[PDB]
Amino acid sequence: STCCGYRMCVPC
Repeated sequence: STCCGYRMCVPC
């Protein structure tokens, strides 16, 4: 999944 967060990966 594409992570937009560095501290926490959230699928965009």
